[PDB]
Amino acid sequence: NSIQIGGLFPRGADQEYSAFRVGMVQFSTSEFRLTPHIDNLEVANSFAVTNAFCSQFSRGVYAIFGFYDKKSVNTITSFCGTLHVSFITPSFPTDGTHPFVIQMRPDLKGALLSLIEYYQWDKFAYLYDSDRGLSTLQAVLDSAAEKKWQVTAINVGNINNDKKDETYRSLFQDLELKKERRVILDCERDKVNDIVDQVITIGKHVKGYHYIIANLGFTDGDLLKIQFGGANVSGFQIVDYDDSLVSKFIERWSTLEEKEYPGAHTATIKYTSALTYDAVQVMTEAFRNLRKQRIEISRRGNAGDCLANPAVPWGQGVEIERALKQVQVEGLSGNIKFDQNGKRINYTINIMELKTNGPRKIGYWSEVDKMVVT
Amino acid sequence: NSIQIGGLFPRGADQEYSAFRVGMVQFSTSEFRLTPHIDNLEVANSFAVTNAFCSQFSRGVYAIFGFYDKKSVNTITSFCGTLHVSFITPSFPTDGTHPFVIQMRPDLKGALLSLIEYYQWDKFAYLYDSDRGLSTLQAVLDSAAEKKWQVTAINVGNINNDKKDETYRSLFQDLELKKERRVILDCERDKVNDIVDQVITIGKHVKGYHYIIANLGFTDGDLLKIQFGGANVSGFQIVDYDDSLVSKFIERWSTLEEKEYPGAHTATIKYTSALTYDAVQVMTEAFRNLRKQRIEISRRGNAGDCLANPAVPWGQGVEIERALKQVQVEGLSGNIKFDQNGKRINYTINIMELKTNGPRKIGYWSEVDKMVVT
Amino acid sequence: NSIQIGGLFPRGADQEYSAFRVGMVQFSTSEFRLTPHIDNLEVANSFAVTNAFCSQFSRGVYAIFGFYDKKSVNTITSFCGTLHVSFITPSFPTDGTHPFVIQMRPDLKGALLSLIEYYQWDKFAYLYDSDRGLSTLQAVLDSAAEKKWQVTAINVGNINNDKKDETYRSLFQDLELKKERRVILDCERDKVNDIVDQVITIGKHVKGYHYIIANLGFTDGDLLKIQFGGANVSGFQIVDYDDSLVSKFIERWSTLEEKEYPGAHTATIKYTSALTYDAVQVMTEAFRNLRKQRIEISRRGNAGDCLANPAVPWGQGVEIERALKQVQVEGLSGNIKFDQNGKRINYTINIMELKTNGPRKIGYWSEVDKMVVT
Amino acid sequence: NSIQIGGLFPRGADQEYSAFRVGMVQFSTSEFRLTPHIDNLEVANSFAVTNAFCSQFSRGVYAIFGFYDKKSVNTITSFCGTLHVSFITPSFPTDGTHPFVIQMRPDLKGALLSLIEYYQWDKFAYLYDSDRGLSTLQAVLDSAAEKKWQVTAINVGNINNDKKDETYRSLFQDLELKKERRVILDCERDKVNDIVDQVITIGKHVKGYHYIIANLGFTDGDLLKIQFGGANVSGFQIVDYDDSLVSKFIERWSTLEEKEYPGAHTATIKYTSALTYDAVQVMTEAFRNLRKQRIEISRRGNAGDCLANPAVPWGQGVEIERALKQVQVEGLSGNIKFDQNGKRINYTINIMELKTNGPRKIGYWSEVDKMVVT
Ligand SMILES: *[C@@H]1O[C@H](CO)[C@@H](O[C@@H]2O[C@H](CO)[C@@H](O[C@@H]3O[C@H](CO)[C@@H](O)[C@H](O)[C@@H]3O)[C@H](O)[C@H]2NC(C)=O)[C@H](O)[C@H]1NC(C)=O
Ligand SMILES: *[C@@H]1O[C@H](CO)[C@@H](O[C@@H]2O[C@H](CO)[C@@H](O[C@@H]3O[C@H](CO)[C@@H](O)[C@H](O)[C@@H]3O)[C@H](O)[C@H]2NC(C)=O)[C@H](O)[C@H]1NC(C)=O
Ligand SMILES: *[C@@H]1O[C@H](CO)[C@@H](O[C@@H]2O[C@H](CO)[C@@H](O)[C@H](O)[C@H]2NC(C)=O)[C@H](O)[C@H]1NC(C)=O
Ligand SMILES: *[C@@H]1O[C@H](CO)[C@@H](O[C@@H]2O[C@H](CO)[C@@H](O)[C@H](O)[C@H]2NC(C)=O)[C@H](O)[C@H]1NC(C)=O
Ligand SMILES: *[C@@H]1O[C@H](CO)[C@@H](O)[C@H](O)[C@H]1NC(C)=O
Repeated sequence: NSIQIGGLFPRGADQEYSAFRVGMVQFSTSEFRLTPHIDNLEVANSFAVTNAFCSQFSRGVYAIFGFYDKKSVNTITSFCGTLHVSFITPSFPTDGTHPFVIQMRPDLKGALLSLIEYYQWDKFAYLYDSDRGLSTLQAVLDSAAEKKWQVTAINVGNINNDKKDETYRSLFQDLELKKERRVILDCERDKVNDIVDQVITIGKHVKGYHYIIANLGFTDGDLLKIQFGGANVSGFQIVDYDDSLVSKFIERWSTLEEKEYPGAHTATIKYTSALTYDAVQVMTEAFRNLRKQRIEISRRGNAGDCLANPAVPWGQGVEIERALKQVQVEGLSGNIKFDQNGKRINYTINIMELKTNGPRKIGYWSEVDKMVVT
Repeated sequence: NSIQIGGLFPRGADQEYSAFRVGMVQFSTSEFRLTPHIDNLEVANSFAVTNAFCSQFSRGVYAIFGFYDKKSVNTITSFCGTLHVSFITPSFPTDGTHPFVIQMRPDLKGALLSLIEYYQWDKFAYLYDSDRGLSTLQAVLDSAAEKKWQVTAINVGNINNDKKDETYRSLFQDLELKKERRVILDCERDKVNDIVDQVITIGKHVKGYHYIIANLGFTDGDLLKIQFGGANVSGFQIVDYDDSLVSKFIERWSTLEEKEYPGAHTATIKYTSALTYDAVQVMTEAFRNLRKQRIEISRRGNAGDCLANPAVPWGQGVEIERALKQVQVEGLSGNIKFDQNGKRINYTINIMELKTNGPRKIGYWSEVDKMVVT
Repeated sequence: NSIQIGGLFPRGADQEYSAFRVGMVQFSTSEFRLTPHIDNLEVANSFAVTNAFCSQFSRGVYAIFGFYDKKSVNTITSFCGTLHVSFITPSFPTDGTHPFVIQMRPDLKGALLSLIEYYQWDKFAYLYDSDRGLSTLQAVLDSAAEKKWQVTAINVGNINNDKKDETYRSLFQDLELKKERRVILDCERDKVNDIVDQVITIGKHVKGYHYIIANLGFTDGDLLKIQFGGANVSGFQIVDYDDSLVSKFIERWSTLEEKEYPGAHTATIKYTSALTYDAVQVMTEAFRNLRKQRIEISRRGNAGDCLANPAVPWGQGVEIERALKQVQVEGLSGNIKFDQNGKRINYTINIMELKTNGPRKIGYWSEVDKMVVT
Repeated sequence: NSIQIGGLFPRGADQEYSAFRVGMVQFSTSEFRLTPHIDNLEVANSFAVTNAFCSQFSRGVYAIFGFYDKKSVNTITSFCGTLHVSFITPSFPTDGTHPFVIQMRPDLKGALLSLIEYYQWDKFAYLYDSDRGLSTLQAVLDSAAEKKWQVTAINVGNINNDKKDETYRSLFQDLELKKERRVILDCERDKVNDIVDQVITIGKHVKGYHYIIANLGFTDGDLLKIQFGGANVSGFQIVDYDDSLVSKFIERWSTLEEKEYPGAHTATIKYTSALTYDAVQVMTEAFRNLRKQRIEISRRGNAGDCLANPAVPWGQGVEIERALKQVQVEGLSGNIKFDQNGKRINYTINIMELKTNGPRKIGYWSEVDKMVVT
């Protein structure tokens, strides 16, 4: 027995594929082993995304895995919902409910707002980038209207990095003269590293400057540059480096080689790779459950073409989606459990603030409870 | 000759299709004829959009006309950029550069910011609809950050129609608590009509209030019910009914036997339908120029399917794009001129206010010259 | 044992006929039956009213039910008082005393004056209509003369359906010039609805104003429009919807169909039709009382001619009149009891105010007690 | 050359009948005679009015002359407008356009308001009655609202004569409490006589108190009872006794005995009787016009009854109306010219003021020209 699955990875995602492969070899069951097809492409390109999706659908896959960007989330969700093909992804949650999509990255708007309230902020600057959607920006603006916050939102995606050296100085001087020492960096890791590099270059990390990084990879990026800068630096993390599961996984990970497993000869892993490991775990758990329920979702023939009119759905896909959204498993990113929509629930987000000795967990955040200080 | 094009009209777009037929029957001549294949679909469904798009592509069409939405713009842009097939649309301009896309709606961020500066505002509210995009919201937020404004951004897109009566009342009660006198409505015609109805019901159209309708169709709405309220109302208009071309078009549009041409037997025309008429005009002009240039654009049924692997485009696409972007003609929207990215330049937006004797054009806005008061 | 009665209804008053039939079937048979002749006409045309009255009298009817207007009240009064034929009517009470006429509508002049005194008005406006007489206008003027008020009486009746908007806008502009915020509407349902639409259009339903609907049909109008404006809206109501009889009737009435009972599928009921129902009850009770007294009212022969000279009145008409004015029952309007002149006594008018949550009763008015607050 | 006309007169009208007979003998042309039938009846009884009208129509009359009051005007107007029978009346004009009715009494609201403005009045009192229509009161109130007047309107037509002492004493005490030295008496002859008697009794007829008699007959009342005292007393006059025609008529009028011509041997004639004489003149000359036009209008006892179903008119009656309403003559009232409605157009109202010596003309009022001074 073997279930065919599809894999989508961007051009430059080596650690994610390495983590997927280690997860496959780890939770591979002798009763049934997944046969994954891996397609490398430009995740921003919707044409390439739909090409790969239709190729996988023609191959007759039961659960598609892969990433999506701001420019392909719509087509991915639309094709999955119309064709009843389950999609598992560690990318940003969709801006609203979307069937047949398994969002494994927990929402961070709640944790970010709780951290702002805990720090008791009234006015700050929101440095955002349109790469993970503007849902966090909308949530911040709505909460600012509710709580009477003086938030100044500045976009950094549109400015070309060539000419974006004087505008950084201008807006930083504006913040300094307005005493806007509180900033939030809602950007991808590369953009966050670029922004903090410019911050150190311009010397805008003096005492009083409280930086908040709105991503789950706080330690995954570079923090040794502002370790002793005397600036309040905070962030969030979904993977805990203390529990036994992640400890043993990291041992088995750093004991690997960087030749056949790129991006695996270190101790610090990315939350995307950890969530891909967790996705392998949830996939094998749900397929095992479906097999144990005496349901053979195996399609007799090929699924056909995606474009073929009228749409060609299949109830085995709905069954696979139902099995996917009914799994409760412990993993690297914490407790894994989903709603009927596909979003992730029952999760804990560890909050840490950078100090001179290093980042240290100042507490944890969940959904059933507000921010907790540890 | 006979050149075949495509159509992606939405399901519920009748006036735009009527304007399309009117433009076809007017600009049609003995030189050549335009044979379109019109598909009525859900512009929000990317799967349906893809089906229609490469259905027309397999039909071997030369250019495509239609609409899109924030949930399907990326699919259209990627498909056109990859298959080199042009796409003329009256929908919102794409947030950035996209080749083989001709956008007929002029940008409104610059005109709106100029109008706000002319009115000398410092604390106002911005009611935006997430179902259409947030480019204008991003622009106004950046300007406020660079000009020290107090913008209260409130989303009115998630408001369902089952209880969209108390929601607006509570929203405006909160605005009154915040002492908000000036409001900017960045919504479509139906949404702004609902907001105006709620404003009138809760009696918030009295003297001392200001409203700015952030859309090109100022006179498209039922603006008569708020005309006698006594509150400042400002907006933008793209079609000048006092122009000879617009008057001559209306002279035939008002007597079009509405049963045959839906939404025609009236003196007002929505800016989307006006841009559809202008799109027919510009397509005819571009094809006439291309043929009169001694260029062979013969194409047979060799297009294949949109998901061909590898996807080889046709060489006539770039020449059609160049011919389409080199058109300088006059229409209902005014002067029509495109840049190297497909966006419109050398255009004029008429800023209007609402008075007790009807709307009046106080001035005009341009991209080379800022707001001008007459 | 069939008792012959008559019926006059206007061309457009169908809910009143529906309520008449509902009462006719509610008290169908106790010890006899009632046989009505229904005649529809223009109630404001005295010739048609006389023709119908003469035809019904020639048909040998015992009592007559029907409406009248300011230009047809005198004819009905004179014919009834000379031919000794009773006339039960829900129309406006006659400006004086008149025999053989039963006026079901309670007087509103006392309640209106008491409400004005309770609100402590000194300067206000009085929008009257030349539709139901100017008796209330004369009473208000006399009271103002005796209490040192400043009444601005304006007629809103002599306007056509071609410049109503302009006329009302000019009237309220003059009202603003005089700085009058307190307004009284002596109009009926349609006229007050038009005035409400116009005042909403000009934006004068906001806080700082006060309107009194001087008619018993407070909730019968469309008060949903001004319920959220923030201005006081008072009124009067004769049917008490949270009663026992009223609730039972509304349950039995909202279940009917508009196909067979026009205007009889709603949770509300106009006071005219309610008084029609109570008139049916009153006539049935009066004839049951006459049967209990064992008096033969059967005519010796044909009634004769309506315009007979000399006019000889049948003596049994006086007994019919006494039975009509002697009955005392409880219905929708409340305690129904008449005096020697046919007017209503021992009645109660429920004063209502239009709050945001809805029209809430604030007290009741009687003839032996002044306005009582609860 | 033999025409039947109908006559309606109140039970107690003598001078009007005498003037009717005077006009009949004075215009008894040898070409044709107008044989009248006189019906004496209580004009305030709509049934009696209808009976007489139906009898006259049944015998086939061509025109009807008579009077009415506020309780019998609608019956006459409706019956005339339905059966197409002309009706000449010196009574008060109807408050609108009523066909087939000739109103020889000129309106007085315009002259009254012109006199008020010429006397420079801002606050005064207006004592009226409900026995001659409320059109003058409505006009006074509308003009007061337009010109910022303070008018005290008090109705004195609802009181009896035994309680008149106390009622009028309280009324004049209230007038003194407002210091009302300027009053307008829009009442009938008996009412104004009682008013002036009570004024003399209280002693308020001293200089300073200004009285205006709002009727055309300022010689019929006790013009000498209140003449002494120096009090301003004004009034109107439609008859001019200095005119040659009026003097020649009254020269015979005085010589006529009282036996067969009641109320004739006097130097003063009521304006109602003057309008009766003018009515005889106008019907006679209109029938001369009809006879000279070569038109046969022969009617006899064949018109049937008034209550015929369906009520069919008789055609040449509209020709009677056209002859009546499209003519101009000279009479006691002056120039007699009617419009398409039936009201006078080119009347000249004279204005009289009272001193201790007696009445004296002040000026004249016309429809095209305002108050005139001499
Ligand atoms: C950077 O991190 C340090 C870590 O201690 C922060 O120090 C303390 O931060 C808290 C809250 O962030 C401050 O409490 C505040 O006190 C003021 C009264 O001065 C009160 O009005 C506020 O509502 C809030 O409770 C606390 O004062 C501050 N200092 C100490 C010694 O505890 C610091 O605030 C962080 N930010 C910056 C810009 O330094
Ligand atoms: C609705 O539109 C009217 C247009 O008349 C607005 O009136 C504006 O009121 C402001 C008051 O702040 C005026 O500004 C003043 O300008 C003078 C001269 O520069 C300056 O000395 C004052 O200190 C003040 O700044 C403004 O001139 C005036 N508009 C015009 C055209 O004169 C009204 O405010 C608008 N309503 C709302 C709610 O925005
Ligand atoms: C509308 O209603 C309010 C509240 O009842 C009125 O305000 C009151 O006015 C009276 C004078 O008549 C004062 O004595 C009270 O103090 C006021 N407040 C309250 C809470 O009663 C108001 O006058 C009414 N009319 C208008 C035009 O606003
Ligand atoms: C009554 O008549 C007298 C004289 O005809 C009026 O007396 C003067 O009228 C003028 C008119 O504008 C006033 O300016 C004077 O002040 C009046 N003088 C006096 C002593 O009264 C008088 O106004 C008329 N009306 C009344 C009510 O007396
Ligand atoms: C803009 O359009 C107008 C009208 O066609 C034209 O006269 C003008 O030259 C254009 N401007 C430029 C810069 O081409």
